[PDB]
Amino acid sequence: MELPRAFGLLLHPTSLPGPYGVGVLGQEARDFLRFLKEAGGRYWQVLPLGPTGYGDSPYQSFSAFAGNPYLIDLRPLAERGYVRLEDPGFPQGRVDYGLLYAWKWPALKEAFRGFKEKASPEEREAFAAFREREAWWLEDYALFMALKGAHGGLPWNRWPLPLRKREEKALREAKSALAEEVAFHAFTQWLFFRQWGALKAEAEALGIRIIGDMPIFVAEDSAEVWAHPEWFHLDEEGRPTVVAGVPPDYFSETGQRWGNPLYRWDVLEREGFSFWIRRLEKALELFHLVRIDHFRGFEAYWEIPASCPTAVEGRWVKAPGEKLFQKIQEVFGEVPVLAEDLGVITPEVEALRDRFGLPGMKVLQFAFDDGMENPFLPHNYPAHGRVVVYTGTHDNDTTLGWYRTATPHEKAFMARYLADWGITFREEEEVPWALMHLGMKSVARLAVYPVQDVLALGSEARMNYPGRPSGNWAWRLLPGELSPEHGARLRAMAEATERL
Ligand SMILES: [Cl-]
Ligand SMILES: [Hg+2]
Repeated sequence: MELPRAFGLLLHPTSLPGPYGVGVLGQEARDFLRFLKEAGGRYWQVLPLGPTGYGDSPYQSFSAFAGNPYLIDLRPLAERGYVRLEDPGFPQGRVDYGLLYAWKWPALKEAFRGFKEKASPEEREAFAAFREREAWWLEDYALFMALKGAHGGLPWNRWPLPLRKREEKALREAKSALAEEVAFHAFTQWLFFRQWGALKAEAEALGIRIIGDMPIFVAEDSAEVWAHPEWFHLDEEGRPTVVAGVPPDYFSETGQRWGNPLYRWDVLEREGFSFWIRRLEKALELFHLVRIDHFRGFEAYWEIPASCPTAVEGRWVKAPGEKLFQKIQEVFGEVPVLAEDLGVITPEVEALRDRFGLPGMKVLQFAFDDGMENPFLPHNYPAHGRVVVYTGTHDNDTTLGWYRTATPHEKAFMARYLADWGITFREEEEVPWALMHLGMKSVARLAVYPVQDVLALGSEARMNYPGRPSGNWAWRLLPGELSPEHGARLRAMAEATERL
């Protein structure tokens, strides 16, 4: 794909400032887009937007199609008198998922009662129309969530057999018996996509394109795995016989075991990869470009025996990436995908990536731990510049935090390299800005930076720490923290690098 020479910012919606414990798709989101436009930015990147479970991770959703109910702005509903909102004492600059869980779900249920009581016939018909439209995934999702409250939050593969194996009868009775709870979940979905649709229109009016994110593998306990067990490696009991992960490296002698269920690609191939065509169809309705996590998994993936706690006993299994993307290109006539090609990737992966003109990634935090041959250093970027450069991703520490823990060699080499590119700095707080400048001077078409670096915040603002048991996906901006001055700095930098 032909990307214009520009820049953008990375910011998950939950991180937006505002009342009631979590960023939502409302005024503050619109204010952020306005800020981005004022700063001359043309891209906004977010993480997966579906419903989360234990861990609060956007990469382990109960559904690959649903929207996250925690992102719904309740104020518009409160204005129509559907609900009353109170602040139980939400913390500052961070999401407390426990309080959020305890307060938002009851509020959403309350709003639905208000709706069924005061909603106008128009709204009621719009809601009904929405349900008929998204039926292909919404019926399974809503019933899925409803059945969870009927079975103590148990995963689907632990529900009674009739429900687990989706016997037509059991499902008919369930929907009828839980009809009001099922309508509740579809209601949360209706408000989500409605509010995201309005926000997307606002971005487009401001000349901003949204970069979405989707994990290559879905979660084990999700509506789509429950409704299509045939597409995954499960046993007759609905349990994964194998799970996703990566082989042992110079870092993790045990490798990584993510636990995600694996696709039966052969089965998917015969069905024209319908599941994936649907994932892309939905993504294209929410974003302008979509990045796919662990992209190498389309060429080959590490298969791990589900019984094992580690990854040491796995094996590489080839996947039909070439056929999949040929299909994607057929249906959509374009592959608006950004490949997350970090880590160990082979020439086969590169060929698949460049074959469909998919942009790769470059992370500056990883460019100074070696020599000048480091592929993350700007002078080694491909001539066509079809890549996106970041200071750091959502999985890395903020750039300031990274610098404070960096090795003397990385720090000295980074200082010399920058100087070689005409960039200079005096204090640590300026390192994030120095690196953003380096990325903007590069040949990379897009430079996207996490808001934490624009603010030059430390490790306390890290979004996700792979391995750390808690405190992830919680950071939030404070009201007014992102000032117009910050915007003017970004604008001037973009202006000096032909990215305006
Ligand atoms: Cl991630
Ligand atoms: Hg990941």
